[PDB]
Formats: sequence, C-alpha cells, structure tokens
Amino acid sequence: AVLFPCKYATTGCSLTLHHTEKPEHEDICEYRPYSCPCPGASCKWQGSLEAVMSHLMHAHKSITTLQGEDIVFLATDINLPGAVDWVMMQSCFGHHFMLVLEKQEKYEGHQQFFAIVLLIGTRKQAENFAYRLELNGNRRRLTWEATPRSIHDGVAAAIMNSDCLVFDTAIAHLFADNGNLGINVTIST
Amino acid sequence: SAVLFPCKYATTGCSLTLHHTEKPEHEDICEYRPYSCPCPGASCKWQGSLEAVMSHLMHAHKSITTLQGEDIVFLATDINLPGAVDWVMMQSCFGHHFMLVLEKQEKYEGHQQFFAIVLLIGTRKQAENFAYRLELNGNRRRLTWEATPRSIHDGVAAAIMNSDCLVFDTAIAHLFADNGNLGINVTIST
Ligand SMILES: [Cl-]
Ligand SMILES: [Cl-]
Ligand SMILES: [Cl-]
Ligand SMILES: [Zn+2]
Ligand SMILES: [Zn+2]
Ligand SMILES: [Zn+2]
Ligand SMILES: [Zn+2]
Repeated sequence: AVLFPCKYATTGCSLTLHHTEKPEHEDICEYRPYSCPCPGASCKWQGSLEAVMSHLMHAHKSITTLQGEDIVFLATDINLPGAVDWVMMQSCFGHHFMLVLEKQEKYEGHQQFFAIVLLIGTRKQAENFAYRLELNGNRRRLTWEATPRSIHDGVAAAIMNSDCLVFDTAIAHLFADNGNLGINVTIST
Repeated sequence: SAVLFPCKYATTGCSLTLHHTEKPEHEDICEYRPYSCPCPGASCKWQGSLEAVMSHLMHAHKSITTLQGEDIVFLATDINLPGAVDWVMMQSCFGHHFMLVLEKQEKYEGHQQFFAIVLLIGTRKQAENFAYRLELNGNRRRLTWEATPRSIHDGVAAAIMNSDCLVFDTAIAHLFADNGNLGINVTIST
C-alpha cells in the first residue's frame, strides 16, 4: 500500500495516510487551518476553528453580532447597485452562526438575493441544528428551512447550487421597508 | 357633493351608480361582471358569469383534475419537458374552488423560472377570507410561500410580472423533484 502526506503537513501534521483514511482524517486534523469565512472581503487570515469568531469580532467590525435563537437580520440599503454582501453573526446554544445575504447576477442580467446560514463548526456539529429564514410582510411570507452549512463547505458553493433561500429583487421590495429588508432568523436544536 | 359614476358593468345589466370611492369594491363583487376563461395555455374565448366558471372548467377543459381537501399535493408531471409551460389543477375546500397554477417562463432571458400561484374562483372580497401556503419539501429542506389567493378576475400575468407568488427555477426544482415530477404541497386555511 502507498501512503500520502496529510493536506496539512506544511502546518505540522506528520501523518502519512492511505486512500481509505485520508479524507476522514483531514476533516478532523488538529493542524487544519480555516480561511476567514466572511464573503466579499479580501482577508488572508488563517486559523484554527475555535479562533474564527474572535477574528470576526476584532477585524470585521462591520459585521453586527446579535445574541439569541430568534433574531431580526436587518439588511440596510438593498437598492445599492451591483454585487453586495450583508453579513451578521448570531450567537446561540454555545455556537456561532454566520448569516449571509448576497445580491448578485448568478444568471446573466438577473440580479437576485441569496440568503443562507452557516455554522462556525464542522459538518457533524451542523447536523445538530436547523434554521428558518422568514421574510414577513403585508399579508405575505416567504420561508426557507434547512440545516446550516458548515464552514467546511462555505457560502459560495451553496449559492451556486441554489441550496439556500433565493428571491427576486421584486420579492425583496414586497418585504422591504425604508429601503431595508428585515429577515427573521430562528435557530433550532 | 361627492362624484358618483355608473358601474363598469352597466352594459351587461348593472343599474347601480356608485360613489367613486366605492366603485372598485362594488365592481369586484358585481353579479353582472363578465369573467373570461381562467385556464392557462388555452386559446379559449369563453365568457360568462362567476357562477358558470367552475362548470366551464369541468366540462370544457376535461384535462383539468381536481383534488379535495384543504391540504393536498399538486403533482406537476414532466416539469422539464421543453415547450411545457403550464400545469393547472383545482382544489375544492371550504365550499369553494381554487385554481392552482404552475407556469414555466423565461422572464429574464436565459433563466427559466417557475411561478406557482393560487387563485380563487371568486372575488377579491371572497379571496381575502383565505390564506394559501405552497411548500416544496425535500431532504431536510423546505421552501414556503404564503399569501392571499388572487381572484381569477385579476389573472396570473400580473402576479408573475411582479413575482407575487412562489418563484423558483430549474436548479431549485431539481433539489425538490421526484423523477422529473414536482410535488407542491398546497394548504388553504380560513
Ligand atoms: Cl453580480
Ligand atoms: Cl376575468
Ligand atoms: Cl382540456
Ligand atoms: Zn493531518
Ligand atoms: Zn477575516
Ligand atoms: Zn355593478
Ligand atoms: Zn375555457
């Protein structure tokens, strides 16, 4: 049998791994760094999973942080042009969740909104949770319920595979007030 | 003194003259209002009274199916068939009939979207007594839209243009589909 160095050999992992062992090990490797998970930012930070939240609080002060299982994510200025990201952190149940709203032309010439929640944590940890995103309006409601994505998999892929709440600009306007959009986010465990 | 106008449907029998502010409310519910055929995809020239609409759908549009109850599954078959643009079924509950419409339209060129909406065979005033809920359900995922049913006399077209309905696309559909078919849960409440 042939063995390959771990993905994280450069950051200190000395294990040599067989093809039957390699991906499971790399999910849990103690020498695994995570990139800064904030979308739309040019940040080169690399650190262990339990340092991510501290980094977001110190270096990304535009990201608002709210406490509790049931919050309002107020995305201001939804009529801004081009690709825009709104990011907020929600802290509940001893964990931290990143709430993302992104406006972009995923399909050419069609600006849409994408909303998703990601756990600062592993896939396995994320399976213990579910979340609900709710746009509430004048006799209308639009809801997405799912399992939060892990930082392992990231924001961008979810958006690309429409595995998130997707809505037209017109829909955002049905729910908006004062040029802002309030999104109710509930985390369940 | 106020300004009073005849009903729009004077020529089909209405003798009422109305305060201008009360005119739209009356015209919603006027018994002399002619209704067009509400069936999508059909080049049907039928016109008739509100009380004849469901009958017309049942006898002249025999491919339209009906499900009973306040909580049903609208099974849209072969949703990705090229050229297939309309799926319609009726839901009967609360002494009323609701038209469930799915439309596939490339509103933004190059992006095929699906639009699902519920219409009451009835007036806006009647429609305001109800809420409808549309759900797409999958493996630990649910997309839900809830709103007031549209009156058939307001049509599908304006709802679609304004995205005032459940809106999704082929990618989202794949996440919820069952062998190229899509089950949309529809729950009417009052
Ligand atoms: Cl873009
Ligand atoms: Cl009509
Ligand atoms: Cl038919
Ligand atoms: Zn390792
Ligand atoms: Zn950063
Ligand atoms: Zn009248
Ligand atoms: Zn007809």
